[PDB]
Amino acid sequence: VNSFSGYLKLTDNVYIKNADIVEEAKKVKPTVVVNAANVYLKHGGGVAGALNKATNNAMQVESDDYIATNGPLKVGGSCVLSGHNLAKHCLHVVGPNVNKGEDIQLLKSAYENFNQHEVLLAPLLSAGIFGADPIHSLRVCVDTVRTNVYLAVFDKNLYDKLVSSFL
Ligand SMILES: CC[C@@H](O)[C@H]1CCCN1c1ncnc2[nH]ccc12
Ligand SMILES: [Cl-]
Repeated sequence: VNSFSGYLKLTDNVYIKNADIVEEAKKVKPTVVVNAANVYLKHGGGVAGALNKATNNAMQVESDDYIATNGPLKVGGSCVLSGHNLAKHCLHVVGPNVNKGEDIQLLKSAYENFNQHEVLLAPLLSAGIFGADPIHSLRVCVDTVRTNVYLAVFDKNLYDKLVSSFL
């Protein structure tokens, strides 16, 4: 039993809700929140900008030190950093950016990072400004993640479309 509330069940392990991930994180304070990061951990907009803003820029300060030490992440890769005031940990995951020509096949690699954590609050990856189709991203999520994932979908119209077309 966990404290996530109001989710629709898609499969044994995947749950979905029309919600702002920032609000879900503040309310639930989960063990792991997933950020839809870029390789530079520059949290400018979308999920990352909103999460970082909610930490009063502490996420960005921590991230800049991470990059100065370790260099950029790989597309498809991840790192575990603090969740600040939103969660115990933040799993920063880089999906491919199709508007940059990056291989959409790397989206499966991105979701594989979720399997290192028993339970996560997450967005779909590679959608938003990363350019990919959210319907495809959900299929990859369901077919890749085996741990318990609670998906927060910001746009109500998209949520309704994802849950009406789900196979
Ligand atoms: C389908 C993927 C989409 O849901 C992602 C990509 C764009 C923004 N978005 C968000 N998701 C959840 N919570 C959010 N809070 C602020 C933004 C946001
Ligand atoms: Cl985004």
